[PDB]
Amino acid sequence: RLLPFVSSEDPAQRLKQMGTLASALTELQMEFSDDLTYSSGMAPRSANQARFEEGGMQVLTKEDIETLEQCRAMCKRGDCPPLLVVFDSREGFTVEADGQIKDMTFIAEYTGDVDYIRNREHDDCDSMMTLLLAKDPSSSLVICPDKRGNIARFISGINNHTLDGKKKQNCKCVRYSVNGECRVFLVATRDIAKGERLYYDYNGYEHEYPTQHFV
Amino acid sequence: AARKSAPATGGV
Ligand SMILES: Nc1ncnc2c1ncn2[C@@H]1O[C@H](CSCC[C@H](N)C(=O)O)[C@@H](O)[C@H]1O
Repeated sequence: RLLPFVSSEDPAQRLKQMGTLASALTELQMEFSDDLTYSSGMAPRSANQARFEEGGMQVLTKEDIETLEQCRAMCKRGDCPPLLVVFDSREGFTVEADGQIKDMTFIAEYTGDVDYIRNREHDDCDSMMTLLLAKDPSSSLVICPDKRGNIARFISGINNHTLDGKKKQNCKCVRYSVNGECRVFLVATRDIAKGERLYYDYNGYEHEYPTQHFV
Repeated sequence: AARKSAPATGGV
């Protein structure tokens, strides 16, 4: 079952954490957005229907929905998860734990503008994320945090080409149906210590992300 | 395009 995150107790530390995110967003010319956003110029909210997912989509349970809403409310009142955005010479911006994060803890929703994959065929963004994979490829959707987004777009991925790379993975990106809509969330897959860098698998489903050069 | 992706079944 999903567990809510435990925000750092010192308010100064939460301030620092949010500051590191604000500066990274600024560097990438982005605004902060902790929800999926829709528009008629791209993909209307009505296109996001989990029943369109080829082969079906797992449904988030009432209990885990309650936990998701607790976490969302915490973020809005200023209790963010204990995470620091830090520049790394090899990886660029990366995300690391700034407090303990237990196995099964909700980390973040992957947010940004939602759009049709067919509309992003020629897009250079390095942070596109699958939202809905439909039988008809012209109905499939992607999340694009190129203009708006949150901390999730800064999390690193593993090298899918090395025997040792999977050993680094300490969280997982999953897609769940919530009130009938697709949603993408990140969850810890083991206990994570302070200072530890977060990594998930960019190629969970489709293998559309090149990682042979990753550290 | 380069696209990250996640499963829609199988839990965590
Ligand atoms: N394990 C890894 N090793 C090296 N680079 C990585 C990496 N994981 C992610 N990255 C970098 O991060 C990109 C994904 S978007 C993640 C945020 C990015 N590091 C940034 O500075 O904005 C990848 O294209 C790659 O350039």
